[PDB]
Amino acid sequence: GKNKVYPLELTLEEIFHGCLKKVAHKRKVLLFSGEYVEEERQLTVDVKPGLPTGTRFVFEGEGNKTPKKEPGPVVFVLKPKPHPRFVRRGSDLVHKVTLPLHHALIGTTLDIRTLDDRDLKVPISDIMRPGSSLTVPGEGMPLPATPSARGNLVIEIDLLFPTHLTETQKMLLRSAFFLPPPTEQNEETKKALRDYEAAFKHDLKGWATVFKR
Amino acid sequence: RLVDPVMREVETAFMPWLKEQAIGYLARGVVARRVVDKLVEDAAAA
Amino acid sequence: DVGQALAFLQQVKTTQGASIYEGLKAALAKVLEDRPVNAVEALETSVL
Amino acid sequence: HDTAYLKETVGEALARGCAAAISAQPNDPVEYLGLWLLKYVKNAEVEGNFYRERQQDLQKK
Amino acid sequence: SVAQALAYLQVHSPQDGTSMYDHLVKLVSKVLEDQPKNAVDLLETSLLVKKSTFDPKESSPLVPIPVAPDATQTQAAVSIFGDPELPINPATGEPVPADPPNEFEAENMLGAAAVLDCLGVGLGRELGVNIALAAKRIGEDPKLAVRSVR
Amino acid sequence: LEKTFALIKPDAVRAGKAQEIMQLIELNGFTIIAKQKLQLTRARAEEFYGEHKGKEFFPKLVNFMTSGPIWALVLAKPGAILAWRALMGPTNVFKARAEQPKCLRALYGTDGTQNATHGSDSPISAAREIKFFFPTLSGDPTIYAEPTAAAEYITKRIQPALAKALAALAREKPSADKFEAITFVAGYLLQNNPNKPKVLM
Amino acid sequence: VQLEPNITLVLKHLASCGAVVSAEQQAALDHSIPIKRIEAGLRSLTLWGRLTTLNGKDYLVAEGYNVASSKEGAAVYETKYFYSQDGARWSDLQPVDSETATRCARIKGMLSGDPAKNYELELVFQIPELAVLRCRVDAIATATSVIPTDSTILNAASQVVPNRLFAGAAYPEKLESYQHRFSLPGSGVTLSQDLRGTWAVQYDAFKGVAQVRSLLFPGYFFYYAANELTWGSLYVGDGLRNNDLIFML
Repeated sequence: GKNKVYPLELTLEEIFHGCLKKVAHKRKVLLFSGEYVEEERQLTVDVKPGLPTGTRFVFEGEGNKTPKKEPGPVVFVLKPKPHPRFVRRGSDLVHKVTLPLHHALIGTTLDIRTLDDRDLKVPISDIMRPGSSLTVPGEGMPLPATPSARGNLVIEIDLLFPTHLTETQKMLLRSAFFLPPPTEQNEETKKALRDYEAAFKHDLKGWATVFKR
Repeated sequence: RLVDPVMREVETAFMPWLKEQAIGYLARGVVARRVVDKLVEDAAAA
Repeated sequence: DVGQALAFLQQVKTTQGASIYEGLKAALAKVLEDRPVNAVEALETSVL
Repeated sequence: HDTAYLKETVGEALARGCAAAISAQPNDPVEYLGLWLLKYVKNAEVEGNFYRERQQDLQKK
Repeated sequence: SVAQALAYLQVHSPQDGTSMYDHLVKLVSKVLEDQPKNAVDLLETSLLVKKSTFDPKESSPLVPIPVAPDATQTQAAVSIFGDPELPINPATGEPVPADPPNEFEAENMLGAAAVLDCLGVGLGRELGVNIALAAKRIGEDPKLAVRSVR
Repeated sequence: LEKTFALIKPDAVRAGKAQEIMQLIELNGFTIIAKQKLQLTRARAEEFYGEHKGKEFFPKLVNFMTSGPIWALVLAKPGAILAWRALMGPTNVFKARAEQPKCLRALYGTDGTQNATHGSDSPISAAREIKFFFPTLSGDPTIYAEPTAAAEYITKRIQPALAKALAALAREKPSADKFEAITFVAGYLLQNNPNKPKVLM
Repeated sequence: VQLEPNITLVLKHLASCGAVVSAEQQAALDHSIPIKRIEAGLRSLTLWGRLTTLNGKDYLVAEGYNVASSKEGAAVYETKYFYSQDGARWSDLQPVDSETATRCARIKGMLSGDPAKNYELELVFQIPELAVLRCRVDAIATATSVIPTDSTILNAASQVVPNRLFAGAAYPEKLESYQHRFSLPGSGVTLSQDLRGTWAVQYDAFKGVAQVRSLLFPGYFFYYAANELTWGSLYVGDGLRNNDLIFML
C-alpha cells in the first residue's frame, strides 16, 4: 500500500537529448534483529526526449521488504534542475531577456544559445511593447509523442529603461517623436536634418562611433 | 501452505524447441559470416 | 556447411549475365580498389 | 492444444528475434525483443510498399 | 593484405549506422534463407536490406559534444568590419563611458592598394581592404595615442 | 584480426595533438574502425574505472579524466592489443623517456598520470570497454554463439518476462492472426519487464 | 562534379549582368560565411542574393539546408534563410504563416532599410517588413531555383545527394538541360515545362559558358560553365514580380 517516492533531477540538455540515468536505491530488509539490513540496488531509468515534467517511473518489486508483506513499488518523479537561460513551459521554452529601450525602438538582434549547440540571432521585428513576446517556431523542447517535431521558443521581453536623460537628450527625443511625415516637410527641415546627420556621423568630430574606455 | 499449474509446465516443455530454433538460426548466421569472409579474400585476389 | 552455401551461390544467376557470387565479388573488388567517399551508400549509388 | 497455437502463431518470429538478441548482446534484451517485433511487422508492410512504388515508377516511365 | 581489406570493410560509418561487412552478411543471409529459384536484382535486394535492417536507437548516457574547429582568429578578423556598438551597462541602461576616435595621419591606403594591383606587385586587392580596416583599428584606438600609421 | 580499445586523454586534446596521434596510429598499420569525441561525467568515469575503486590514485585519476573532452577509438589489427601496448610504450612517462623514446607516451605524455593515452590490457577488458563506449558496434561472434552460452543467455533472459508474456498470450488467446498476437506480446514485454520501469504522465 | 557553388566564381561570372557586391562586403562575406555556417550547424551555406532597399543598405540574403529529402514527389529542402545589411553580422528569417503569407503578396514597392518597418494594409492590419522580405524570397525561390538536370540523385532512405559522376549537360543552349531544384531526379520535368517565353538562355560556345536569365523575375541570373562543371545562381534587384509578360514579349 505504501510506496517510496524520490525526486530525479535532470538538466534541460538531458531531457532535450534523452538520458539513460543510473540511480542507487537503499532497500531495507527487516528481520528479528533491532537493526535493519540495507543494500544498494542499481536501477537504469531511460528518459526519452521531451518527457513532460511530473513523469513517474515505477519499479515494481523493489522497496523495503518487511518479513510478511512483499514490498511496494518505488517511484521516481522527474524534475528539471534550474537552467541559467531557459525555463520550460508545457512543451516549449521561455527565455527572459532584459532589453534596453533603444534596442526595442530602433530594433536589434537578440543572441541566444540553444540547448542544442547552435547560436540563434533573432531580429526584433517591430517596436516591442512592454510585456510583449517574440516567438521563434520550432525551437522549444521536442514533442514526446513524435521525436521530430519541436515546440516554439518564447522570448519574454523585459524592457530596461535609461536611468538618466539630459534636457538636450529629451529635446532630441521630442523632435524624433513629432517629426512631420516626409511628404509634409519643408526644405528647411530637409536641410537641417541633412546637416545634423552629417554632423552626427562625422568620422572625427562626430559621436556616432565611440570607443569604450 | 501446499503452494502443478498447467501453463508453467506447458511453457517449460515448450522452451527446448525455441532454444533449438535459436541455435539453428545462429548456425545460419555463422555460415553467412564465413561465406562473406571467403568473398572478401576472393575480392582481394581479384 | 560453408561449402553448401558456396556451391549454391554460384548456380544462382542475377539480372546481369554473371552469377550473384561473381557480381558481389566484382562489386567488392571495385569498392576496394576505388575507396569511395561515403562507401556504404556508394554501393547502392555507384558500384552496382 | 496451447502449444500448437503458440508455435504456428509466434514461434518462427520469436526464434529469429532471440537469435538476433543473442548475436547483438544488448543491455536490455527484453526491450530489444519487443522493438524487434514491432520493426518486424513494420518492415514487412513497408517492403510491400517498396515493391508497389517501384512498379508504379516503371509504369509511369 | 586481406587483413587490411577486412579491417577497412568493418569501418563503422556513423550516418548509415553500419559498416559494409554487416550489410554484406545480411544480404548473403537473406539470399541464403529465401532460396531464390528465379533471377535476383542485386540493387533491389540491397535497397530492401537497407530498408529492413533493425536499428534500436537507444538513449546514450552522455550528451553529445560538438566537433568544431576553433573560431577565435576568424572572429577577430571579422571584428574589424563595421562599428562596434557601445555596450550597455546592465545596472543603468545608459551606455558605458567611451572615448572618441584618434586623429592619426595615414595615407590613402585604398588608393595604394589600387596602385599596387595596377602595377602587379604587392598584396592582393581584398587584403588591401583588410589592411586598411586594421590600420584604422590601430590608429583610432584612444589607448594607443598614435600620430601616424603606415 | 582483432579489435582493441583506445582513448586519447584530455592532455593530448587540450594541446591540440589528437590529429597527430591519429595519423601516427594510421601510419603503423592500424585501422580506426570507430572514433568519437566525447566528455565523460563523474558517474560515467567512476563506472568506467571499476577495477581500481578506492585505490590510492583513484581520486586524481577520476578528477583528471573529467576535466575535458577525450577521444575514444576502436583500433583493428592482427595483433592489435600487443602492438598497441608496444606503440604506447611504458606507462610511466619518465621511465618511457628513459627507456623507449619516440613513443606516444614519451612524446605527448607528461607528468606521470597524464600519459596522454589509455589502452586495453586483455581481450576481456578490450571487449568490455568497447561495449561500454560503443554499444552498437558488432563484434565477437565466437564467444557468444556457443550452444551452452546461448542456452544460458536465453535462460537468463526468458524467465523474467517472456514466459509470463507467453502465458498471457495463451490465456487471453487474441485473434488467430499471428500479427495481432505479435503486437500483443510485444506490448506486454515493453510494458512488463524487470529491467525498465513503467512510465506514467 | 562540384558539390557546392563558390561565392567567388558566381560573382566573377555574373559581374557583367550587374550581379555584383561591394568589395568591403565581399571581404566581409569571405570572413563571416564560415562563422555563420558553424554557428548554425549547416553543412551547406551559400549566398542566395541581394535585394535593393530605399536606402543604400541592401539586404544580403543567404540560404542553407541541412537535410534534403523526397516527400510526396517533391524534393523538399529544409532551408534556413539569413539576412544582413552588411557582410559582417547575420540575422535569421523566420518563416511566415499562411494568413500573413497571403496578406504580404499585396504589398508592393521596393522595401525600406530598417527591418523593423510595419506596413499597414486593409480595420487595419500591421505586417512587419521582415515578413514581406521572407515572402518575396520564398516566391522567387519557388519560381526560379534552377540547377542542371541529373546533378542530383536519390540514394537509399530517399535523400537527394549530389551526383558525383555528373559528366555535364550536352546542349547547354537548350532549356531542357536545366531543371528546378525541387524536381525529383527521375521525373523528366525541366524549365521547358514552364511558360514558353519566361526564360532567356545565351550560350557562348567558345568559352563554354551558358547564361540563363529569368524574364518573369528580371533580376535572377544563373551561369553554367561546362568546360569545368560549375553552376551558380544569384538574384540581384528588388523582389517584385513582372506581371505583364505578354505585352513585353
